[PDB]
Amino acid sequence: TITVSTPIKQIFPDDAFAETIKANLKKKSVTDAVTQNELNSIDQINANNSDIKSVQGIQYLPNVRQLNLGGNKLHDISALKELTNLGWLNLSSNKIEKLPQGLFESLTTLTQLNLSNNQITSLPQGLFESLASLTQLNLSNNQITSLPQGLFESLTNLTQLNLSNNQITSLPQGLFESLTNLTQLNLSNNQITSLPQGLFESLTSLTQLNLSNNQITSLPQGLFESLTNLKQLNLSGNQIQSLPQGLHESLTQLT
Repeated sequence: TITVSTPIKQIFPDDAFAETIKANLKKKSVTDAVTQNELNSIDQINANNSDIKSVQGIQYLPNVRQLNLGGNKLHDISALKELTNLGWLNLSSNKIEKLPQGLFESLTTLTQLNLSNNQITSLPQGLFESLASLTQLNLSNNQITSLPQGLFESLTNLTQLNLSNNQITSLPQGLFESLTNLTQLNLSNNQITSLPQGLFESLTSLTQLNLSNNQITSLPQGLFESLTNLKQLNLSGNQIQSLPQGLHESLTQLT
């Protein structure tokens, strides 16, 4: 909340981001002032690949529901904390190394979160506790080595989960227990050596499961039995028992 007309440059000190606001609000210059009513007018920002280093000032935009910030240089995203109306958040390909616990506490309307291709090495347990409405979560292409059991436990509405291209070596047995609506699970290109029986027991809605390019040498009996809506199972790039090409013939071969 500003209470006097204030230059865009001084609310958003980032020159790239100030320019972003300017073009958004149909202004002539970043030195032009803006009203809070004009800041309230912003529902969406599309600023991919614009060399943004800081979104300081974004806190003054209560109505943003869509935020494309992919391919910038963001290190600190603490300013996002009170953007209560956020629906889609793309923070892919930035410089994010860690996420403060409680960052997502107030973002109860968020449905899509893309944090892919950052530098994340770990996620606080309970980071996603309040995201009841999330349908899509992309954590691919980071540096993650492990996922705490409980990390996805509140995400009962999740439909897509991409954890591919990290360095994960194992998976807690109850990790996916809550995701009864999950349709797509990408675990490919990690370092997983084995899968615990029951890991996929709750995922009766799953259509596509990608486990390709890991370190798996065998698979426990009945691992995929509960997956009655499976349409695609990719196990290539591991070293397991010989299988026929095709979903139906591979399935019946391992059953």
